[PDB]
Amino acid sequence: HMFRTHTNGELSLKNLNEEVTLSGWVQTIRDKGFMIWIDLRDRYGITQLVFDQDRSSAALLEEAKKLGREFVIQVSGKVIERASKNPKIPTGEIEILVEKLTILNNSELPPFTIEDETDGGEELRMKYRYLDIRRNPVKEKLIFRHKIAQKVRNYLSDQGFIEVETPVLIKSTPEGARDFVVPSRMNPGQFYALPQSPQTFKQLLMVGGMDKYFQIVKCFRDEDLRADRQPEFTQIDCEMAFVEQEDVMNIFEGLTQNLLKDIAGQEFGKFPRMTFAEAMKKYGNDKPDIRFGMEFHELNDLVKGKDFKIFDEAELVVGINVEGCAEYTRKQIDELTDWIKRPQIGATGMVWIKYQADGIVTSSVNKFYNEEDLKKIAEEFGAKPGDLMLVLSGNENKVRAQLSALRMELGNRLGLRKGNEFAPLWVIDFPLLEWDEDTQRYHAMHHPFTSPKPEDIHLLENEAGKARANAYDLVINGNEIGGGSIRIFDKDLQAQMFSLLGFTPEEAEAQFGFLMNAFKYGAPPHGGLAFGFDRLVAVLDGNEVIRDYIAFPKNNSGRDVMIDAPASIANEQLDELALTINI
Amino acid sequence: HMFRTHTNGELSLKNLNEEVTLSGWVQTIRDKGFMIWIDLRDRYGITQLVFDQDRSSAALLEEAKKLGREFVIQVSGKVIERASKNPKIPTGEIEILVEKLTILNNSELPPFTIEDETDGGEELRMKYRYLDIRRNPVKEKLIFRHKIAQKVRNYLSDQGFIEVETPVLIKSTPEGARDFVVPSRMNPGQFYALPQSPQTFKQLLMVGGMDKYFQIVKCFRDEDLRADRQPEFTQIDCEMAFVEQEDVMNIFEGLTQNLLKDIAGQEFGKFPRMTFAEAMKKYGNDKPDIRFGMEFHELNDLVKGKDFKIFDEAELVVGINVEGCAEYTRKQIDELTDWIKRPQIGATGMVWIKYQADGIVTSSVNKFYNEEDLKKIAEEFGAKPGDLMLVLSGNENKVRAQLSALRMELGNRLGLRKGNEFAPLWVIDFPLLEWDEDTQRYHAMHHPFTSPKPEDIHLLENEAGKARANAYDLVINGNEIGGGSIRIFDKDLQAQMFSLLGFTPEEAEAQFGFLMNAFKYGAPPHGGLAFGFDRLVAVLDGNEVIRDYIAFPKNNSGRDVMIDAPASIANEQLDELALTINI
Repeated sequence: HMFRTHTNGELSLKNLNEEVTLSGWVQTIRDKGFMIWIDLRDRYGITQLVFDQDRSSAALLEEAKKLGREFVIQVSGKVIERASKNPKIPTGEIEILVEKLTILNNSELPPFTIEDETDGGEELRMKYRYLDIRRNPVKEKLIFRHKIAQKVRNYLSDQGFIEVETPVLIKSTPEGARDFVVPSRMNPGQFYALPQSPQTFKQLLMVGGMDKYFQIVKCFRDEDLRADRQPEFTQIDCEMAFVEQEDVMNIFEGLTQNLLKDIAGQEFGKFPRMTFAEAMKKYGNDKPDIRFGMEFHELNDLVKGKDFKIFDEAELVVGINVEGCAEYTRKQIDELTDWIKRPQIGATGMVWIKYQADGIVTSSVNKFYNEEDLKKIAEEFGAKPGDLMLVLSGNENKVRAQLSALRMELGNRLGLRKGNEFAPLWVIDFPLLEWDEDTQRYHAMHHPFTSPKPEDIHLLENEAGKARANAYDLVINGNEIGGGSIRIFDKDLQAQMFSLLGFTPEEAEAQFGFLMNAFKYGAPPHGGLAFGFDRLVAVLDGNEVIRDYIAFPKNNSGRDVMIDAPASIANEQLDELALTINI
Repeated sequence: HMFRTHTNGELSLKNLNEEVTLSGWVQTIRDKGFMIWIDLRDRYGITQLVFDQDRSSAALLEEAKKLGREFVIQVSGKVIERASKNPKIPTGEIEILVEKLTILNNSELPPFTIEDETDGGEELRMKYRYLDIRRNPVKEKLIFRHKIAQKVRNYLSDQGFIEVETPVLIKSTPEGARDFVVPSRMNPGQFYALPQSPQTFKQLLMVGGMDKYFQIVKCFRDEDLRADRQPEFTQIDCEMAFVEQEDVMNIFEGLTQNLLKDIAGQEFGKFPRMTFAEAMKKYGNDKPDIRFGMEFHELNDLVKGKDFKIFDEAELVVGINVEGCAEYTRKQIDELTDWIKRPQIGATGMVWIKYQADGIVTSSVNKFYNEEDLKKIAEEFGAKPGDLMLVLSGNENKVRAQLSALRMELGNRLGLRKGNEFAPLWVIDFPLLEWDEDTQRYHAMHHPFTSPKPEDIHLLENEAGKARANAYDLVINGNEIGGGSIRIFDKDLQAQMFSLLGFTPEEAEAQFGFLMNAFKYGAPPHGGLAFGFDRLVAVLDGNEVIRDYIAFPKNNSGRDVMIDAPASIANEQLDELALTINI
């Protein structure tokens, strides 16, 4: 039994009068008098079937009246022309005059409708995730994810990259984020860990002469699952030898351009680059969405010394110009003030300045600033009549994050963040170290093997606080897509970095000795980059929730609600592993 | 700055007189005082460097004399034409007259030679696997594995298969092969399992309408690791909807034809097919190597009834004709008799029949068989003067396995098994069930959801043991490459199969209820196939050892001797997992 001659999305008027066989799911049933119409579905599309006993038989209609939603059926019949074509679907010119029907599975009704806009809540859909996947918004995301993975692997293979599978059962490390562990039966009392990333092995592959490595690979981290955080997640992990920062960025810029061009139909030019300091100062974060304005303007010199204690005592006074919103009401302003006072944000208050359409600049602090003072502030913003400036103050890092949250929240609300617009950029020149004045300590901002920029190595002897890292982050639309760094290959530079970081030679060997010992047999210069694959696909699809790009995700407690994992195992398994559960 | 303008394998006479910069590992040093020659290596090849004393500073030559094997260096110099060309390597027309030298890493000597024929033993090489990977016999296998993976994904994607990542943290089941398990911190006393295969989820993807799914995917099994048995291993896992057995076979035959043509350079025709019964009878196994002869000939009628008790009492007398070996000496025959008497094989003895060069057939049992008796046996084999027939006897299944081992061993010894020769075939028509008298139930030989061939359904009522399965195995050169089966979608047939297998309804629900219940929402017909990827790559490369196609393998006890995993974890980790080691 051939089950089908065609898919349910490929027939058209060119197939008029052909005899065909189709199989699929009953998407919709329509009854008019004695005739029955059915939308037959598979992955490829919908084909309409018509049951008309006058042109078939009374027995066929008897069986067709038994059909329900999501029945799996097979039909044979003749392609005929519809009276009026449905222009919205590829097969909309034709319909199948059914002659034969076989019910393959008399399905129960689905617990929620199999439709783009379904009546099922999220928890019910995850319980029945295998039926959720039938729906176009989920099926299409899995297909799109597949297309990106193939494009990534073909592009990087063409560049000379070799895909290398690295082990999943590796060695557990005490420090850092929690490992998932795997008890060993053959080695009782001992464990493997699941990998946080291929970091150890990808560096060993550079020592091993592989030159250009990549892997699309699952990673595992047993951390708090907050927003869009899965215990297992997918990365594009890459490592290259004999490269400068510029080489790593150009290669992966080319890949990202390749993906964007295919997805958007537009070539993208050279990606803009910002230093860490520029991004923090202008946007209040190190992964900026540069598709819209509301850039930061610091106001200290214009506002201090005028008896407004809040601005006088703050380390930084900084604001944004919200264009066209000078007519915002008191309720709207208070709503924004309440929103930034939420503990999630932590702001203490907000100052507002209206550049009215009649040209008068007024504020919530007119007792301290006259019209000319306010006008100079509007001039600092380049604001125009009709604009609304919002001003926060506080500690430098704290208030930049608060203002950044407010900027992004306003960007969403005002419709300035569009899923079809893409602004990629690199953030570079992160500080290598961060100094604490009280304790006279440096703390590492990156992995201890991260190289200082070559031109900053001379700074390490006496001015280490001014050294930049040879590191780079790729950002799209305010989402961090990936990043990495150039690594140290000079044994003396590495020891000097460990000393600056507060490690004795013996402490450094205790935590990092395996790789350092391997490097002595001929590590080359090398650097790398890893993408968040889940996030990259979501962003390329104009989305910022990664959940539905994962076929079988977990909930916030790490549980698969569809198969009920994790769960208890048998006593004989525990015994054979030499484990007792603390009770 | 820049480490290289070119790789160490791409320069040639076309680059004559260009200034170039190269980096890599010092493969070989030849120092004759007035001139030093260095073979510089990277993944792409070797380029010869010349340090010419009379044309160089004294400092450059002094630095060249500091170089040792596997130093990482960078040089700049001029492409010049070799006086004595090396036709065997791509850069063999040229050499670099070095102007500048930088030691990037003054590597320690490797613990074994970085050469095709190395002086390192296997355990030392695995301890330093990252240095073993530098050698061409290992590097080339990893590159080859990457090439096969790419071809597989491109071929199946073009056929319409969608790659879907399935979870690694899944639910452990008490039955089946032993799971590796993962304790959950967030859900104390509960565990995940690592997947033996994507079995459950690939069926759910058919219920979910994905139609054609595949994955090159890691699998995990905590069973005895004998020879070439890794605790984690890679599969090509595939599943399709609305297919017949023939559909699944044609798709993956096409994939295999594509791979064979690309690697071996010859187009292959339709693959031969044997039933399980035919393979067992002709070759003594269900994964036969058909590239050479020595096919089995059963001899019961020709040997019984001549008062030779051993053959009289034997269930099966069967032999092979070893062409051209009639001059084997008594020591050689005794060696073969001893070899099959080893515990691995378990044979009790061996009879030989020589078709001598003078035309007389003689044997080791002339007391019972005359010249006419021996001649009838030679005719059954189609043996000719110069041939040696070897005959075993015993229980049907045990002696076929013994004779198959002898056949394969002789095939290797005689040079009949060539790595460059490929004979793929399918083995089909396996028995669906096997009867167990001890438990008074049938045993499934494949997945319990495997469907009987349609034409065998009538046998289930009374002769269930004669039913053939809708199942198929792909074999190449005596290696099982993969297999699968068509699944049941009729729940009443499924319930009948559970009864034959000895399950009460309540027991079948306890063990298979999750998929049974999911199928009620519209499982379609579906079938699948999984290949052993490690084995497929090895076989395509003419090898039968899979170890060196795995970048970082484990030893026979499941431990990675390079990083020394598994190992004990911290008491703080055990405590937060509520686990105690049984002392």
